[PDB]
Amino acid sequence: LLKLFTTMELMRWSTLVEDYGMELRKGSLESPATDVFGSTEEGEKRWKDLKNRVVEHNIRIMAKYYTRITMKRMAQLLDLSVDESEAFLSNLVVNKTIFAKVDRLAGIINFQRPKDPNNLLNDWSQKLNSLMSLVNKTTHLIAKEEMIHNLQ
Amino acid sequence: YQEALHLGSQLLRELKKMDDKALLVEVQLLESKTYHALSNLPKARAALTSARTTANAIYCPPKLQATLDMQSGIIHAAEEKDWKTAYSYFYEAFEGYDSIDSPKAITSLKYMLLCKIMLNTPEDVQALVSGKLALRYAGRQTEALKCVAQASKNRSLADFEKALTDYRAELRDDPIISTHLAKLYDNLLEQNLIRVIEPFSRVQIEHISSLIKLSKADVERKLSQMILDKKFHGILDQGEGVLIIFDEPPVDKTYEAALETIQNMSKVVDSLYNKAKKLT
Repeated sequence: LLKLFTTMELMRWSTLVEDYGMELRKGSLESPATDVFGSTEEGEKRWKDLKNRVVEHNIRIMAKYYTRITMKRMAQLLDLSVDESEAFLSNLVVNKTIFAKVDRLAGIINFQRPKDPNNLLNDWSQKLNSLMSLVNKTTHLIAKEEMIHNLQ
Repeated sequence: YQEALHLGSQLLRELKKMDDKALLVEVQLLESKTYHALSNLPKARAALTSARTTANAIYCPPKLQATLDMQSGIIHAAEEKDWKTAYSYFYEAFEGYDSIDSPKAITSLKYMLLCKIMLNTPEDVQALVSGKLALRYAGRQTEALKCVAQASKNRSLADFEKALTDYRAELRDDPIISTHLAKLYDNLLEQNLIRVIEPFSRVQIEHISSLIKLSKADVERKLSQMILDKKFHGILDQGEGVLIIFDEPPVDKTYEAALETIQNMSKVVDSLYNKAKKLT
């Protein structure tokens, strides 16, 4: 639950494979795992769509960060085929992926670098940075100027 | 159809005064049929209104009454204004053609499933082909409609082309509504194109044309036609296949500025006319 709370680090599910196996083995708590897997297809949908749900949710978390993870290399570190990643993109087209940028030659995707209207984006960022430096610079300047008065 | 409509109209100019106005229903019905054949909606609405004000007091057998409602539904279905009223006209027309003629009934229910399949609802099509009432009038005609409804509920394109390919030997005698069928084909094509291209800013033409497994000729021509129609921002490419989307938000600047320049040119020229008049 702590790993699924926030800041989901890119880790291998193989460490969780034995965790789910012993989750089916131990009976002191969370015993009805065989009842979760009672149906022959419902449990397969919950497992496949569960690993799909986390392998897409981590994409939804890293989508906020503009670090350009270069998912072409991430597919190599995760040891999976690119076809099911294209199917994951087929889940993104309904998951509101309209704010993205792809490339024809390479396979690197871009979740940032828009047309960048200078009247809205650069204006907003320059407002927060410049004004934040103005009032923030105004606070500690006279605040420190009042803090140095106690030495007299 | 020109000399028949003109000679028939001039015949109406001298037959509206003659007694037994019930005979005018046939030549006005054929008048609406040839106005639809010539693709003229306003005059078909005026002459159709004449057929309504003529058949309001005249109560000829329903052989001509139901054809007025069917042709009215075709006229309203030509512009695609409202499918509910047109569906009501085809419903009353089907009530008029009930149990009187097998081809007229199968084309009446064919027109019902047509005007009702144009609004993208196959559930009522299945409800009409599953009932025992309309089951006895089923045949080779309703199979193509079941394939169109199946391709509509499945959101498939190559299956719709298969319906237009295998059944073209009952789609060869298809009426003028073939343009509307091509409008539905181009409508689902527009939905798929704005479905897969929209998330792809720049992607391969074969990587996006593989899922649809169709050639780039017709798709490229329709796309280029839609960019030439200026409905969205985009441009095609042949040598490299690069897709670029861009827009120019500040439109109200160059228009107002150009209007100020053009309007002020007349001011300066008029000033030169006043000075040129007062000096020489």
